[PDB]
Amino acid sequence: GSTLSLTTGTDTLTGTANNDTFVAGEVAGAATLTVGDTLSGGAGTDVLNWVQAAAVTALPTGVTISGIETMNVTSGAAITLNTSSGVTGLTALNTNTSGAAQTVTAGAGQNLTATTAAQAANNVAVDGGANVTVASTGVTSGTTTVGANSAASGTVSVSVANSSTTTTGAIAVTGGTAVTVAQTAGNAVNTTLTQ
Amino acid sequence: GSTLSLTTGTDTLTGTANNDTFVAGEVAGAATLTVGDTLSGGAGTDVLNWVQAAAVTALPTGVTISGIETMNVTSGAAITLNTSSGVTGLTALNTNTSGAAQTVTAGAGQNLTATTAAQAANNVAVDGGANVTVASTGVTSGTTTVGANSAASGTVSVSVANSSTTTTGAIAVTGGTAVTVAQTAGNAVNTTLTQADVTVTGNSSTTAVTVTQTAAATAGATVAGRVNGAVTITDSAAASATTAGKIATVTLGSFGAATIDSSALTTVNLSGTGTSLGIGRGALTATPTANTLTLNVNGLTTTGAITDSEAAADDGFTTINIAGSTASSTIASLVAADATTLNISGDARVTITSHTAAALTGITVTNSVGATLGAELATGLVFTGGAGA
Ligand SMILES: [Ca+2]
Ligand SMILES: [Ca+2]
Ligand SMILES: [Ca+2]
Ligand SMILES: [Ca+2]
Ligand SMILES: [Ca+2]
Ligand SMILES: [Ca+2]
Ligand SMILES: [Ca+2]
Ligand SMILES: [Ca+2]
Ligand SMILES: [Ca+2]
Repeated sequence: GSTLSLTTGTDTLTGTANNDTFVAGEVAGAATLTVGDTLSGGAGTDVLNWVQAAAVTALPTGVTISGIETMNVTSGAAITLNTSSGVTGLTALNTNTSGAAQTVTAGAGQNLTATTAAQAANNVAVDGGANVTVASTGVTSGTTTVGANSAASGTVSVSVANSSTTTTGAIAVTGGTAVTVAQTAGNAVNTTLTQ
Repeated sequence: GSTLSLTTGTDTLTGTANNDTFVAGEVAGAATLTVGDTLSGGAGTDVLNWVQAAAVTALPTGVTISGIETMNVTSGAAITLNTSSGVTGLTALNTNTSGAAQTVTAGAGQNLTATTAAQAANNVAVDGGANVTVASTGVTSGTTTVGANSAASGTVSVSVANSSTTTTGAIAVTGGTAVTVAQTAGNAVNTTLTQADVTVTGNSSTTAVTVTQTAAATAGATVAGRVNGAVTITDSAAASATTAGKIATVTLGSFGAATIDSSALTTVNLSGTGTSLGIGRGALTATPTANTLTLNVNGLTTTGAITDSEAAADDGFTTINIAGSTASSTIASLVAADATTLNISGDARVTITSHTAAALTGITVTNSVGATLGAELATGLVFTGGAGA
């Protein structure tokens, strides 16, 4: 397929009906998913990569994603987004933090995956979606919390890793066809972590 | 292959599966390795050249380099990077400063090379990697320090040059299959530079250590003055009662107050201008069976004593062999209190100005040019010459 780049402006981008990928990176450290951006996919090998130093805050005004199957969202700070509207045709949403919070809500029909490195005292909270997956490492105080506002259509699969001696903060799930929460503890040889 | 240029944006670059090269320069003095950049190589002739006026700091958010074998990093200021993650497939990391610090950590499987010009008071520190190489010039105050946090899989090879009169700052290595630290001194004709104190501490892979320096000299009208740095070599199992010990050979090329401590030590290679060597063996409680020090000399001259520190209160070497080679050597004092046989062999004169080896039962020169012993032999002690004076 072809590879299409968003700008700091208003973009009107239309895919090839093929293996095409949409890049919503930075320009001078300025975000490229911006007001009025409208994206359109075609055939079913479509990816949107949204990467920003700045915290993801919501979908910006007038933005519509359509016909794009996979959405990857990566931030140098927190993510807060809802994708139950504006977005249509999306089978897979993947959101990625390293060292800040996450607060994500997906539309049913969309498989959410919230990967978080060095979670520390930050809190992950996710809602809705079809199959959800939480993958959290370096955890500490941080709560993990799923379906508190809206359950998943399919399966929940949390997993949480902690290296700290300070104890692993809550995990709560509500709803889903089947639930798995998999904790680990990786603390040092003369310490006690309570899970 | 094909040649691909990074921009001040988010780049998605994919190689030919061939000899392709990736350029990560500057645009308006703005970096081109930036947030979200993803690079992909293919086949095994892949190079990434990252060049920046600004200090290298860390890999930027969302960056993933993959399928790229060689990474070259050059900065107008300091480098700090860790490459044990984010980068995958990387066989070679080369980092380049001129006049600022370096603080680099490579993943095992990656050959690190940290070249630094005009090091001055800046400190190089490197860790991990497979084979590491440090190449530092214009040195002064700067410490050089390897494997303080993580040892190399393969060989360490430091080398350090100084032109200053201010003295060469520490050098420390920890770990590696074999270690070499090569100092030089290039100071002016009426000055004295005193060289760097070296410490090597083996991990349990360290078979050999080499520590070369520039020869000492007295500051003259047309003689560049040099004093030598202390060297301290230590094996892992130096303090252990039971663990083997791995450092077998040590090579010196000039030295100040030198120490070795290894229960696996058999050979010492000496060379140039020395102050003192103190040989200790590991504090193993077991009574040692192989007790042969081979001591190959070549152009060696000593202020003071080669001592067997272990012999005094513990189990030293029973037989010492000295093989003089290609140039005259002079050992001011040889102190070996558990020594029994002494065989001087080889190719060029060995002179021992004074030995202190009370338990000697025989001395046997087999050397071509000859051997000279300035100390009066024990009335009980047999001596046998060979050809040569
Ligand atoms: Ca398409
Ligand atoms: Ca835009
Ligand atoms: Ca599509
Ligand atoms: Ca870029
Ligand atoms: Ca290639
Ligand atoms: Ca490659
Ligand atoms: Ca000892
Ligand atoms: Ca002993
Ligand atoms: Ca003794």
